[PDB]
Amino acid sequence: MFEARLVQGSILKKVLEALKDLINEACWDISSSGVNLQSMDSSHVSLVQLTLRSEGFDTYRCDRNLAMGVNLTSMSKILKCAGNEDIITLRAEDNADTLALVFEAPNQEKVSDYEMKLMDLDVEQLGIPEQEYSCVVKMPSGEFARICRDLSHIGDAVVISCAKDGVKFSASGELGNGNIKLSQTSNVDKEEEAVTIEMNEPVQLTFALRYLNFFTKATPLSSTVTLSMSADVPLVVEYKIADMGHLKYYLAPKIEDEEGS
Amino acid sequence: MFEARLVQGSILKKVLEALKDLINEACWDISSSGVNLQSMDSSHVSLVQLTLRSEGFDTYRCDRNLAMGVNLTSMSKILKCAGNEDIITLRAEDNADTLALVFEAPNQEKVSDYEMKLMDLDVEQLGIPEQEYSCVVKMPSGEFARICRDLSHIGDAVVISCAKDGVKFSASGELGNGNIKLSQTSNVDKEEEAVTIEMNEPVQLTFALRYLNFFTKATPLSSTVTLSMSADVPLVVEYKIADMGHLKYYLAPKIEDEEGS
Amino acid sequence: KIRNLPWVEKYRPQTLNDLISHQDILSTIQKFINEDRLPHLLLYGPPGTGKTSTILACAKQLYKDKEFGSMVLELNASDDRGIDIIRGPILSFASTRTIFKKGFKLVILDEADAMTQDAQNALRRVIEKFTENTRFCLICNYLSKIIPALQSRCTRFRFGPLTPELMVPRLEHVVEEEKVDISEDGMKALVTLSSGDMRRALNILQSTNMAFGKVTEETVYTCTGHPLKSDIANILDWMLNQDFTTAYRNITELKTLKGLALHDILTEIHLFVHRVDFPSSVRIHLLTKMADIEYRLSVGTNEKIQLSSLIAAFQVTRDLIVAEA
Amino acid sequence: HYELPWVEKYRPVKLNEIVGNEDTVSRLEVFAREGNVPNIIIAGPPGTGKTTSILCLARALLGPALKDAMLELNASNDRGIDVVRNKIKMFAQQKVTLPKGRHKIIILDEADSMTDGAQQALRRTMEIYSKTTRFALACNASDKIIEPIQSRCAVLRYTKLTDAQILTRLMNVIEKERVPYTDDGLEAIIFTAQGDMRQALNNLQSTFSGFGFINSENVFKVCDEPHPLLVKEMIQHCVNANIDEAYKILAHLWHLGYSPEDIIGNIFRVCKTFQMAEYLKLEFIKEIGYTHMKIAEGVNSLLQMAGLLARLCQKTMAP
Amino acid sequence: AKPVPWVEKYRPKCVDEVAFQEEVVAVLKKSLEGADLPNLLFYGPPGTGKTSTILAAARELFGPELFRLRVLELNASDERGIQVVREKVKNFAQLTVSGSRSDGKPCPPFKIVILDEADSMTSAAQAALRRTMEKESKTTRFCLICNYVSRIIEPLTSRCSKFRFKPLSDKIQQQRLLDIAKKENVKISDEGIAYLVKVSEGDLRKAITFLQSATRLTGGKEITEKVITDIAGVIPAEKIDGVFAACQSGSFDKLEAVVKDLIDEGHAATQLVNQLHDVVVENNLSDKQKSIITEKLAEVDKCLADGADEHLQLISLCATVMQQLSQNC
Amino acid sequence: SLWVDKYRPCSLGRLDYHKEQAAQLRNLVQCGDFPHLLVYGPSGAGKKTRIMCILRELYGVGVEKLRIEHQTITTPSKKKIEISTIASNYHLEVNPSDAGNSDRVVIQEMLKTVAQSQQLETNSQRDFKVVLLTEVDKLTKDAQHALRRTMEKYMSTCRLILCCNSTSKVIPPIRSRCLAVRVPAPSIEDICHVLSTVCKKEGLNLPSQLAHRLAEKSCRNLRKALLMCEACRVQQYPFTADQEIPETDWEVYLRETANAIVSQQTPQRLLEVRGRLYELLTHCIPPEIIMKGLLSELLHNCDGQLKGEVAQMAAYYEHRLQLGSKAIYHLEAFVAKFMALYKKFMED
DNA sequence: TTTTTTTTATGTACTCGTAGTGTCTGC
DNA sequence: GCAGACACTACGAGTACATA
Ligand SMILES: Nc1ncnc2c1ncn2[C@@H]1O[C@H](COP(=O)(O)OP(=O)(O)OP(O)(O)=S)[C@@H](O)[C@H]1O
Ligand SMILES: Nc1ncnc2c1ncn2[C@@H]1O[C@H](COP(=O)(O)OP(=O)(O)OP(O)(O)=S)[C@@H](O)[C@H]1O
Ligand SMILES: Nc1ncnc2c1ncn2[C@@H]1O[C@H](COP(=O)(O)OP(=O)(O)OP(O)(O)=S)[C@@H](O)[C@H]1O
Ligand SMILES: Nc1ncnc2c1ncn2[C@@H]1O[C@H](COP(=O)(O)OP(=O)(O)O)[C@@H](O)[C@H]1O
Ligand SMILES: [Mg+2]
Ligand SMILES: [Mg+2]
Ligand SMILES: [Mg+2]
Repeated sequence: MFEARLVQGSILKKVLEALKDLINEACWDISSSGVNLQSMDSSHVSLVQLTLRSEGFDTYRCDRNLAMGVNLTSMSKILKCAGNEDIITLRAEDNADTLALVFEAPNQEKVSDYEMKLMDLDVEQLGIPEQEYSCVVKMPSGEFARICRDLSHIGDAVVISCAKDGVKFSASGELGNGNIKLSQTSNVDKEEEAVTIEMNEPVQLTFALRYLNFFTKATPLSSTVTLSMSADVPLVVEYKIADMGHLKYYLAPKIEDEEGS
Repeated sequence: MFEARLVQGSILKKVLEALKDLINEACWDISSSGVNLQSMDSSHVSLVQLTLRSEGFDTYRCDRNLAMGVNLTSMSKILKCAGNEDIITLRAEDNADTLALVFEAPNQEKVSDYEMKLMDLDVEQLGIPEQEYSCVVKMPSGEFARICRDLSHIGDAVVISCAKDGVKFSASGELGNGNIKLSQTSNVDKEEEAVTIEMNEPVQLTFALRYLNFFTKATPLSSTVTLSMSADVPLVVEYKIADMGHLKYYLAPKIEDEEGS
Repeated sequence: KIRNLPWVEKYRPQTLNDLISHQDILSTIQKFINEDRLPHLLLYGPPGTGKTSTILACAKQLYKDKEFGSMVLELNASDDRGIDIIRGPILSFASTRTIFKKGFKLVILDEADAMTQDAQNALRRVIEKFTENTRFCLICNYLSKIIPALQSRCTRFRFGPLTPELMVPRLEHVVEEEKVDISEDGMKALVTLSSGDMRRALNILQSTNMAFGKVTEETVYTCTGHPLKSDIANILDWMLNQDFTTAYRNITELKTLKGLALHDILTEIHLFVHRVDFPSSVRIHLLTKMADIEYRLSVGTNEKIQLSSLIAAFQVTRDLIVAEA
Repeated sequence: HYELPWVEKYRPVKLNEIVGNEDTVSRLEVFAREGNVPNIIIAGPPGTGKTTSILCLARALLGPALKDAMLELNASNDRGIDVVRNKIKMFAQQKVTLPKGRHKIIILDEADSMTDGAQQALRRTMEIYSKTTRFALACNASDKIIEPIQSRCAVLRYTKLTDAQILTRLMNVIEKERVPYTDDGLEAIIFTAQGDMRQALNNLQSTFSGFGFINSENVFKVCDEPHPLLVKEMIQHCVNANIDEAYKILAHLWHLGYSPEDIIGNIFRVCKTFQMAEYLKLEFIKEIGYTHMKIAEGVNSLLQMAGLLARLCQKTMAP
Repeated sequence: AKPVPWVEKYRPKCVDEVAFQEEVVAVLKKSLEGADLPNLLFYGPPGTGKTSTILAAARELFGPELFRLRVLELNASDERGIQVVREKVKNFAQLTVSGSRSDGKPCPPFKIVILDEADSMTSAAQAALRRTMEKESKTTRFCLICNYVSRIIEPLTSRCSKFRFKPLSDKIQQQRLLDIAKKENVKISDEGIAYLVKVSEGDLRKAITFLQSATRLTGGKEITEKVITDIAGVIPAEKIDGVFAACQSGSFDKLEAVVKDLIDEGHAATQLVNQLHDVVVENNLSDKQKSIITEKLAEVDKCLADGADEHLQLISLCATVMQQLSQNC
Repeated sequence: SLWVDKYRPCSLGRLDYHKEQAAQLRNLVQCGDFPHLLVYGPSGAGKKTRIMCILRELYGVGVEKLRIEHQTITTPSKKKIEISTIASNYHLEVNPSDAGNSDRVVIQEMLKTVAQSQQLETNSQRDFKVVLLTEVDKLTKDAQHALRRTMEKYMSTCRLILCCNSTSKVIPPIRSRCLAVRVPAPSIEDICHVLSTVCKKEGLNLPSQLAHRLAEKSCRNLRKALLMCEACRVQQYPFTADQEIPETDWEVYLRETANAIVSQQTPQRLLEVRGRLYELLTHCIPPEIIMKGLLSELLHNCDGQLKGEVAQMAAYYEHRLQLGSKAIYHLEAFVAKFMALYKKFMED
């Protein structure tokens, strides 16, 4: 028996819109610690992890380690019918083949139950190494979304550089290069605007733009964002979503050109 | 080395929003006197002559003379995400292609370096005659924009006349005619709203309303515009920017044939 | 000064006196310019004959450098020339007068066969209505892709292929301007392989001079890869004089040794069979078979099998020709 | 001032200066003198005088009220579905004071370019306001105009101009311009005109400007002989399976610089109206289309056109 | 330490490593010195080195730091419409030539637009390139690469200097393959390398692929002719003799049996056409029989190039050669 | 699970036939610098099994854990097309012909995004990813011309195993870029050995006569042989040597269509045969297989001096069918030409 | 005296519906 | 001074067709 209750309905209504055009399905792993989602995209470029602990739910019942697989083309239409500040309960039986979402109508007069068929998918955990990254930085969330949106009008792919000075975004296209930098934003009143550096070894890697925009579609879930990079490890984009848990994004770099001699 | 510095970003935004649907590409002619831009439209009917003085910039250095041909849609996309109260640095090297626009975010924290690639157009220099005109009219720019917008609802080509009395506008359209004649409006408390007549010989010429409506978009640059008209030389719309420079619009008359009867 | 330019662009006939061939047409257009009676022109012909150079020389003769941007509106297939462009910039350029100095304006529509027929139908009353103010010049390679209403409104000049007799002095001027050592057989090979096209003549001349340093018949036919006349005569003699296996071995050895292609061999053999006095039933069969072989070479087909079929097309007709007697 | 070319300088201003189609032009003269003209659609070849006849009729009917009682629309105008609804109907509703027997005239020149929906919207404004406005349409392809519009108008069809009709106008222009000539040069101008007065005036102007005298050599130095009369001899040779003369004509057309597409278009246009057996004509047309597919693919050489000629000669001797 | 296949590992980095294409290599070597580079049109069979020559020439002209600023490479793997030619190619060609080589080598004052596999572009998109090539020739160069030059329109053919890449001769291909095998510590017999350059038929990419795969299959020992015949897809001579005996017998059932036996053995129909053509032209048949049979072989090869079914085409060719071999009996 | 999927071998050492080719394929993919592969042969020869064996040799046992991923691609006409994809954590499997003539839009946009991106985990996954393009002979030539520079540029980090039936439909630029691996059909003895092994693993006893008849009726298709053997046990467990083997319905319908062609030669019979051919084309039978079955049944009714002309006509109209777009025109043209020829032969 | 439906692959043109958005009115 | 309402153009989207 899986029976969970949310404290805010805006968490799903901000976390499923980033996964609407990014991943084709949502696979939830049920455990006593919490719910874990690890989904790789169809092009094998992006990897989405979402760990919501059991301490953040209003209530949480889990007896067996179960895995549920739901689609996105129906859950995205179901989520738009739901409200914003209401409560969402997720229900799943031991032997049934459906997942029930029970919430309140936006008219706030009746309870709405929606059932989704459980897709039996055969996946395996890829396994993140959780190694020491050569660069860790902290950035504002909405500022990072505006940065990723401003490079969309220039080039189809972006270049992320990270020395000890800060984080440099570059966009080289047929129009011309767009280079922006953020450095030393500790002298502000808001704690979420602190652009800080945490590691030493500089890294320069070219990533895609569409997947970064899909990553920045989940910006008002958290206050700050974290970016981790290394010489060959994919880019890690970390959101600390309130108290119930956190989300990780893995984006593979592009193949570098033959600039040798 | 070329390095100009616009003291505020609003004037460049108004200039590049005036020329956006009119000018194909921007030819910045650089000297020690300032920045000159003589460019025709895509239809080869209108002409734009923008002159920015060196004293209007914050810092202006220019070692050797340049002639930078650059695209205008790219510069429009660059200047769209620019503030109205921030300094904007224009940089260019001796033998490079990067024309750099360096400014600040509307959040006023991070820098923004947008490069553009220069074009090779080698267009021949168009000779401004700089002769005397048979009609010179000082009028407010907002009233000129309002009367062009009002005449665009009636017809498509507008017969503008000028004499000792004042400037007169006629639009013989499909609904009918609209004849608006304004004169001697200097008896107000404002100094911008005034109609002054300087020269003698009356002229009647027909022009397209689309190019006049494109010319009226430079209204926030100057509170008072000047109209120069003669029987042979084209129509000149002269905006005198307050402490930066001036802008001249040249529009050729249409070919009109009388009835044989 | 010197520039890094191709020789088809470094040597362009900036004036009308530097073009070589179409002397009556150029004299008529020069008298159009001098009498100020320039009509709407329609320049049509094969590529590389000098139509764009003609209209650019006429535009440079008609207008000065201080006013050239206000009098000439040049549009080609690299630009958008839809019906919104005909109703927009072209109609506004036609219906308005000039800016600086008085004069008639010129709308050049290079590669006018690439225009849509909606744009060509919109062009008709623009050309007819504003004849006194602006002039139109259409340039095309295919006259059938221009509507007959636009062909009526323009006086048409056929810029035919350049004859090799008039083609020689311009090539000699380019040779003397570039310090090129060329023989008479090299010039003959240039004007033979060009086939009424100064572009490919100058391209083959520049390629041969860069590849070998001299321009002779051997160097031109080696840089181009074209077979010589003696090679084609040997191939035809082998196909008409001996059996399948010996002719196949000789033609295969000639193609492997000199690196020949079957397209040029087919072209020269097709030029040869109209010279050889064949019976009409033999000639029809040969033309049909060679057209089939040339059509089969346009896709991913093995060239050895097509060479065997080329030998087969003459080994069929050998007995027929001899038994005709 | 810049002098107009002879096409535009010698455009007729009265209906009696228009040569060719004598009965239709005479009835238009009667209608211009009297009035009460029905709705009219003139179809025909280019350069026949359809626009000239419509404009002369409108000018002679309206007189001094031509500026306010005529609406002229071209293919250079918009004239879409929103212009027939809003501009043409508002002009048809517009009050214009005119003498008796005179109506407003909505000239719709080059009516092939109008879409089907605009012609459908034109029907009821043609039928309702017919006591105050009239319509004068000019076109080349009459099948592009829909059948309700052709039922709502009198469909006048202009035929191609003959040699004497163009010769009279050429004599008028020559006597106006003091052009010296011979009879053979005028015959060559008629030959290059091919029933087109625009091409006749253009070729006469070009020959007189280039050489100053009109004989056959000066005309043929700048102008060109027509294509399908020479293509028809090649098709006649292919009918009799005479491959040598057909290739002689084909190689003469090839060395003149004509592309394979123009040559095969002329071959198809001749074979459409050729005088032979119908089954043999269909075999010829199918072989021409088979060759034209190869021309459009990219293989367009002299050998391909020679193979087409050889296959057309094979079609004769294959019952 | 990733492993890379020998086709990309032995790609020519400079124009001196390009084999057998002496005229175009001489032209590009002169253009490296400072001569006027014209517009280039490379055309020929697959695997002859058309892409490698222009990429090595661009690497030698611009170096590593100017390849991204001076070379615009567009192939059929990306979209090339008429609007891509009107917008992207024209805006690239209208740019100024900026940047200088920091290693002291000379830099040419033009850009290079490499339109590889230009067969797939439409005629309108090719017509939109014409005045772009002619007007902007002071600051950019164009290199069109194709396999069939008839698919490129006559104005673009006239504007470009045409170079035909010949198939590689047996001497040069054998020399290059032996040099590659010497650089890879691979021993190969004379019969093996002779059958390799016979099988590859002027395709050096196919030869390098076969040499690498025969190295990987044997594990590092000597490559013999048996490994080459195993990896080359060569039909054995007993199958060809059985096909000719079945067509000599005049029975259509034996013909269907040998055709089904060849189809069930997975043999390619083009390989059978090549081997049957070699047997026919190296036989003692009469000229008329050889003539019709080779004409049918050419028609069958054309039909197989248009994606017809292999079984029906081979049974039609076998019926034709059966009629030819049974008419004279 | 059927017998076609229950006893399929997993590794290259467990294959029952083409064992020398299995050892050569093991030696080829050991180093990791193996080129692009083009696995070709008749249908049911075992090409897909050997492709999955090569994948299991390259990667771990996680290759067999598969999933369905749907990707939405925008056409140049801006019509969105959804295409399915068999995927794993190490390889990808695309059949672009499911997008029809939009297959090039699969190659130009969906494939390059696979090729331009490196692997997320280079420890579990190798330095390269493998993309299996299934049925590349059904690709249009535009998709094959879009394939080649993606194959050349990203070969070091993205390998391709193309699979087809005939390499004649593959363009020579693609065939020049890849190593062609031929998988012939198993022999009658090999199919008998496989069927005997499957029956003994199932606990059943299979005679040599029934195994030989199944192998002969299968036309050297091991998939169809295993399906026929499973249908034979189902319908009758005691295996008789003369037990009736079931047959597919479209083959019998094609045989009766050819018998109807033979029985009468009249435009009304041509109308009835055209109705039968639409019935066959409606059931998604490919028209080349209709042509092959029509030829294989019509040659059983012709005489000795007509079969070559019938085969040449069948090849000619098959070629015209491939050059065209409406199959019923060329099929009915072949039937009408055969009717005219057969009437001429019977009356004279 | 007899009528239902989406494929062909781009390029262009037309027509209609929708959505940011600048500006005006009002308390 | 800031929320509601007005028309404005840019943009997305569907459909037809392309010959003599
Ligand atoms: N008559 C000529 N006299 C001298 N040089 C010529 C002549 N015709 C062509 N050329 C050369 O060829 C170059 C290109 O000729 P163009 O004027 O472009 O011919 P074109 O008729 O416009 O060919 P198309 O149809 O546009 S491809 C010129 O720059 C000259 O170098
Ligand atoms: N019948 C005619 N009599 C005298 N001049 C004529 C005649 N037809 C044509 N012209 C001349 O040719 C010019 C063009 O005539 P138009 O009436 O514009 O041609 P059109 O009949 O409208 O053919 P299209 O289809 O519009 S190209 C006129 O200005 C005259 O100079
Ligand atoms: N002439 C050559 N000299 C040296 N190596 C060559 C040569 N031709 C081919 N190669 C090798 O084979 C590979 C293929 O060469 P390419 O340049 O791609 O052939 P290609 O002309 O592009 O064939 P297409 O037309 O693109 S299928 C190269 O990367 C080299 O490894
Ligand atoms: N070596 C083998 N041993 C046993 N069964 C096999 C073997 N190879 C193939 N098969 C069976 O034969 C069938 C062949 O199908 P498949 O592997 O898809 O080949 P193809 O792709 O040529 O159709 C498969 O269902 C498989 O189970
Ligand atoms: Mg040109
Ligand atoms: Mg007209
Ligand atoms: Mg290549």
